Amino acid sequence: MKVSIIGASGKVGSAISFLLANEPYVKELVLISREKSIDKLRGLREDIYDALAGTKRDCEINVSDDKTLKFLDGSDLVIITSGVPRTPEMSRLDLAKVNAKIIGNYAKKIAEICETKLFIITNPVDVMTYKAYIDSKFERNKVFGLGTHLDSLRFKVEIAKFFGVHIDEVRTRIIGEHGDTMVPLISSTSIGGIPITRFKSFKDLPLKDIIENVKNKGSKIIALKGGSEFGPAAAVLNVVRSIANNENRLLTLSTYLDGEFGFSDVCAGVPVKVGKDGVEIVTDIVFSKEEFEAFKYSIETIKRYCEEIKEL
Amino acid sequence: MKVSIIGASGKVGSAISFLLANEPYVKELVLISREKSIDKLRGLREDIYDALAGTKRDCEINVSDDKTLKFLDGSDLVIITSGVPRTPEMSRLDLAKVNAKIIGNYAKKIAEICETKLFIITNPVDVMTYKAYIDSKFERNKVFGLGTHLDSLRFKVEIAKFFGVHIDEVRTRIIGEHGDTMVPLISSTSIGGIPITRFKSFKDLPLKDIIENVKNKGSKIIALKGGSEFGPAAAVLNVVRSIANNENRLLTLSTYLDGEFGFSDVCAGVPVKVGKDGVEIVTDIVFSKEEFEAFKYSIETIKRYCEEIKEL
Amino acid sequence: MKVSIIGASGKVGSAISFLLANEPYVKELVLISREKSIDKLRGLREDIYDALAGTKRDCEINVSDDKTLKFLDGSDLVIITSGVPRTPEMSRLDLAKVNAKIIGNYAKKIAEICETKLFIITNPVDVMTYKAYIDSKFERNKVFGLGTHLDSLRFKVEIAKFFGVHIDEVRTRIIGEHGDTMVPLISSTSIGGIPITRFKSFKDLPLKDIIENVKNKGSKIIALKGGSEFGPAAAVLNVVRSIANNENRLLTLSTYLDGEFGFSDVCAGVPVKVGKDGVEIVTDIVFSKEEFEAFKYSIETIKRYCEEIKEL
Amino acid sequence: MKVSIIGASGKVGSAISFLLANEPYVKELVLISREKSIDKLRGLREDIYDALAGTKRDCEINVSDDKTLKFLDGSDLVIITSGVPRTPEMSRLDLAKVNAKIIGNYAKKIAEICETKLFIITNPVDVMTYKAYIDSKFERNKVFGLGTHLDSLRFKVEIAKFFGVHIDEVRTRIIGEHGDTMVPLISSTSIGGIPITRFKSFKDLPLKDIIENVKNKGSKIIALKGGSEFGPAAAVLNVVRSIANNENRLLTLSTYLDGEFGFSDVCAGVPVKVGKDGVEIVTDIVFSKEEFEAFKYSIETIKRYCEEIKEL
Ligand SMILES: NC(=O)C1=CN([C@@H]2O[C@H](COP(=O)(O)OP(=O)(O)OC[C@H]3O[C@@H](n4cnc5c(N)ncnc54)[C@H](OP(=O)(O)O)[C@@H]3O)[C@@H](O)[C@H]2O)C=CC1
Ligand SMILES: NC(=O)C1=CN([C@@H]2O[C@H](COP(=O)(O)OP(=O)(O)OC[C@H]3O[C@@H](n4cnc5c(N)ncnc54)[C@H](OP(=O)(O)O)[C@@H]3O)[C@@H](O)[C@H]2O)C=CC1
Ligand SMILES: NC(=O)C1=CN([C@@H]2O[C@H](COP(=O)(O)OP(=O)(O)OC[C@H]3O[C@@H](n4cnc5c(N)ncnc54)[C@H](OP(=O)(O)O)[C@@H]3O)[C@@H](O)[C@H]2O)C=CC1
Ligand SMILES: NC(=O)C1=CN([C@@H]2O[C@H](COP(=O)(O)OP(=O)(O)OC[C@H]3O[C@@H](n4cnc5c(N)ncnc54)[C@H](OP(=O)(O)O)[C@@H]3O)[C@@H](O)[C@H]2O)C=CC1
Ligand SMILES: [K+]
Ligand SMILES: [K+]
Ligand SMILES: [K+]
Ligand SMILES: [K+]
Repeated sequence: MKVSIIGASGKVGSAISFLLANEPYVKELVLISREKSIDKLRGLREDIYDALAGTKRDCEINVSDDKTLKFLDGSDLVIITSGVPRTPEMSRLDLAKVNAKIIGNYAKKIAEICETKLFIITNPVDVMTYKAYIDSKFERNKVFGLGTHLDSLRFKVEIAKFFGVHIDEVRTRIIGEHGDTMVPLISSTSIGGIPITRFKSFKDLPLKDIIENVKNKGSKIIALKGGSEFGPAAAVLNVVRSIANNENRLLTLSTYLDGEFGFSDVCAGVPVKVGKDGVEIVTDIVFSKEEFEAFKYSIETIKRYCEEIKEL
Repeated sequence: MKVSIIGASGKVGSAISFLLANEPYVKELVLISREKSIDKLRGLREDIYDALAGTKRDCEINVSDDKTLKFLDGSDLVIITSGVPRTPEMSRLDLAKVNAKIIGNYAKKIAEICETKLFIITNPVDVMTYKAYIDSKFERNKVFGLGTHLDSLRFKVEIAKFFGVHIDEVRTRIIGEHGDTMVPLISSTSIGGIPITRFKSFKDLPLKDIIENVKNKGSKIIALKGGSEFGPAAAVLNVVRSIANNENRLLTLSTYLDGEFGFSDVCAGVPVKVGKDGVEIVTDIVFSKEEFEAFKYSIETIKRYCEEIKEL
Repeated sequence: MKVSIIGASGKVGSAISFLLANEPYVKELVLISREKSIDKLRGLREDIYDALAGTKRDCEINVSDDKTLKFLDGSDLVIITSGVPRTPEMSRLDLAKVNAKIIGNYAKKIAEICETKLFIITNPVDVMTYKAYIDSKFERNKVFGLGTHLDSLRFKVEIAKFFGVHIDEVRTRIIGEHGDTMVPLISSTSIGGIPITRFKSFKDLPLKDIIENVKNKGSKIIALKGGSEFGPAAAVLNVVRSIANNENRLLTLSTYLDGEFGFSDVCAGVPVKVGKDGVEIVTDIVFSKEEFEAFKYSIETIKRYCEEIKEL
Repeated sequence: MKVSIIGASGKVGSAISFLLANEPYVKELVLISREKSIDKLRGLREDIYDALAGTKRDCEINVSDDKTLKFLDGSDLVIITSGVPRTPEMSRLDLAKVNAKIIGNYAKKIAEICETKLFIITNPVDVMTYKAYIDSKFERNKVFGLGTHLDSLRFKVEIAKFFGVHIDEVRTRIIGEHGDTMVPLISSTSIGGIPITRFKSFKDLPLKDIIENVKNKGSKIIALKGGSEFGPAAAVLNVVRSIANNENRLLTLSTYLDGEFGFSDVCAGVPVKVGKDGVEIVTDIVFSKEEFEAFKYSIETIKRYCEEIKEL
């Protein structure tokens, strides 16, 4: 497998670079940054090589700038983490506009070079996935974002720590926006494979507070250590593992909707099977009326931003 | 296994925390920092939990300050990365004196709490291992530093990339000081288990350039990306994997010499077996005339610092 | 960890020996057989060692007869696969009686040597677990059998292959007897973490035929290949993995009931958490009315055999 | 990766099928046998599926007879373990003739269907590799046998157990015939990367006895348990892991010589790099006078048999 990472000079991109280089199937990794940051990438490469010597793994790493995009051609996957730091004097809309310009430029250049799969991490992840889709002119299954996957994993942590179980014993799914209008699917939450509603202690779960913790966790980590790096990198690792061996894992990822669930012209976190050819939306799942109404509200929340940045 | 990490607020300590929390046998992790950095640790913990949800692993993580050292009792291992940033005007001896005070204080406090193993990463690593040994009053096999292990892994990288082979195909051992007096053991360098001196292409290896590259790599990464992160953490992971399952791996780690090789009252990188009870020096290995001379010189170099910081 | 395997001369026992010797935490493995088969075990040991050389793993393997039980003392776990072939003229009760003698003899000898955990594979597995419990006099959480775990995994396979999903995507739980009275828990079946009943395609699943397949799979593999070996060995590996790192995985294993679900004096497959100290029955799960009724019937069926062998 | 196994109904082929199906990169496995043994393969398939459910792995397994060779087309690799048991009345030449007919027939049928790599396990492994190469008309880098690799691994075990070290700490290389004329490369024997001749304890190594044990291990395992299973399967696994991720591991495998080391028209165990495109002989290695004389003798020994079976 061949993976390029645009934004490897940041903390998230660097953690992703390290984790993916360590995967046995990742034979070639391409780190891409602005010209001024090339040296950072050169440091990262060396660091990662040292790390591989310790983990008994191997990889060949190339470095290029974000204009020529050399070595990008032929990539099975391009992960984009490039994004501006949102200053306190900015709105969600300001961040959306600026990062939309960045993501659209990169998507157009990538589409000019080759056909590949785009994995968007830049926030607002749903809106940036939408921008990447429209500007790349790729097939919609080839463009997806981390979206609510991270949220699901954080929710998992909460559940696992409240019930005092191994974190991997918990599975959960969150659909909709990677934001305050996210819709956790309690019906799709389980421990040891058993639905969480089948537990008598389920009544003791402070679900409302837990969901608020999930919605706030990104801001919390920003305030405490300056932002997440390992969490999102490992979520990306999980998705990439599904892609590399064509596992078709049922996850929640942001992708473009062309009629599914009665919605169109919007990117949102939905149930998807992730495999070598990208993302297939799973419509075979049945939602409760409450969950579907919250999902509708979330999609309509995303669409305002998408409309605002579509043609930038 | 229970591991405490004093200095997890730094980049090396953070990466070590992430990697070790991911190990299935590390069930308890204690992150320790100065009081003002507690919030950083609180971010790290959350981040790591998120990452574990992505890697299908699990851990219980606690946070404490570097004065109370709460939760440290019971640790099978204590890794110390705490250290002062070396300013441009500081010599190695100035750094040694400052960090020797820090390391000795931590060692005294830990020895007051319990008996455990100490894994010193703070530089100059040989001298800090010495200080930890003498201040802790622990058994010598219980006190060791990364030493020349990281140098050996970096040498592995250089060789593998020169000959174009998988990094894990190369094995090499470097003994002596983690510094300019390090002694590469070409007699114990191999590719595919084959001594490197049995390859006709060995004559083509620019050995002097490669060794200089290894000696200067820390500074190079400092200048390129701000300092090493993943390399050191993965080297620590390799050592800890040998410890957890009592593999008695033959590595080069810094530890106190009490007669081996005709030296005493010094810490230096030597071939050791790494197991659940610590490091055991391997004196059964035979060095070339030249390699033993170089190792003697390096030992003297290290002792000149150890004598200056012993009683601080 | 230290594991003894009584019955390693058979195919299931040999596969279990190979898989467990490869686990990094399994540092000592004791192979035990009747005297006449000691040579077989010797061969097995050599074979396994060669295999470890290929897998880059390690283990120390000892051999001993089933009378001295040398090297067994100190074992964290003892797995028993010794059993007689069921001939066409044998009733299920005839098999239970003949194998109860074997299991009870071994259990009494083991309890005379030391206290340990007993993992019973010999069929009829529920009845043999009961016999092991009464003859060892061990605490009930220390004695368990594979029970409906294998059936569970087989059910998983069926579902996955019908829906064309990765096998690890499916989770299911089967309780009751390891036999025709087993009770599949559709309320605890899921694909990608989503309850299977929330898929619109669930109506297409031929559940009755699949359950008959699971019930008959043992005999089918007997008729095709001469008996299962890899399936049960891997199921045992899954259980041991939960034990070794105290994961408390929620599985279905057979263990003695002392009041749970309104039953006592019987061993049956039930939800359990699997840890370093054995199995803890989980009563916090709520089955459907029909499922609990069928579970009651199955426990009665099992108890009828347990009463016949309690005094044998 | 797609792998076919001709001979999966035997014990070595069944163990290989289990191990390879468990590998994440092996998405499709084809089991091939004589028509009469097809049911056995069906059994094997079900068994392996059950095992995958326990290991959290996945695979698509197909079954076919050895005449139509259905599903074989498109295989990246075809492993041949088909061979008749050596009865006490047959000499090595008799066995070679019979198995040469089997191997040549299979090689021609495979080449008739598609181009692929052939991995020969059938004994005499060097002679059967020679026969497969000549009858398939494939490029020589695409045809290789396990050869002395297994021997090397067995030697590893011996060395490790003598020095009381973890098995993975030892590396060794044996070249020449998979038989009594094998040539151990003591220079290429190491512990922790340290050449074995640089240990003072090397004087105590009963080297000749260990070599005789290695030469006789196959017969010993046959006499004790009826033949090797897991050892050869794991050796195959190691090679296949090199192939699948193009690691180009430096191993000793049997392959056709066309001038390397001064020999031609023979298959023998030689140092090779094993990758996605097959084996590349490493002529860069230099042997001592004694090593080369032993290797030349072994080559002549093999050539006799090869000439006897070339036209069968
Ligand atoms: N989906 C999710 O759950 C998550 C989303 N994110 C998002 O990912 C992005 C990256 O986060 P993080 O790695 O922590 O951020 P950093 O600030 O550490 O890194 C930012 C990256 O973006 C690049 N960049 C910044 N401005 C520009 C620009 N104008 N043009 C091109 N490249 C630019 C930087 O390059 P340079 O070095 O030259 O400045 C660097 O590669 C953010 O938008 C963040 O919100 C992060 C975490 C989780
Ligand atoms: N042995 C080897 O091969 C290697 C050695 N190292 C050494 O590891 C150490 C850590 O490096 P790195 O993580 O990059 O450094 P960082 O600056 O990123 O982190 C330094 C750490 O030390 C703490 N610290 C700083 N000043 C003091 C002080 N006065 N008393 C106590 N603790 C203090 C910091 O706490 P706070 O956040 O509160 O400031 C933080 O936890 C250094 O000594 C470095 O040279 C690194 C790599 C390889
Ligand atoms: N729980 C489950 O889902 C499964 C249960 N099983 C059960 O596991 C057991 C082993 O199966 P399998 O490995 O295929 O059987 P094998 O016939 O291959 O091996 C039988 C084992 O039992 C020993 N044994 C046989 N007779 C006696 C006796 N009279 N006294 C003592 N030991 C004896 C054999 O020793 P020796 O070599 O000396 O004959 C050998 O170790 C059976 O009871 C089987 O039904 C198996 C698979 C699945
Ligand atoms: N290179 C090495 O280091 C090693 C080599 N080997 C070799 O591997 C081979 C297999 O050994 P093992 O698995 O233990 O043997 P088994 O007897 O267990 O299996 C034999 C296999 O060969 C098939 N077979 C036998 N006779 C014929 C025939 N006339 N035509 C076609 N297929 C036939 C069998 O098919 P069926 O079921 O229809 O009879 C079955 O698939 C042997 O040649 C053995 O010497 C083994 C171990 C190590
Ligand atoms: K890699
Ligand atoms: K852990
Ligand atoms: K082991
Ligand atoms: K597979």
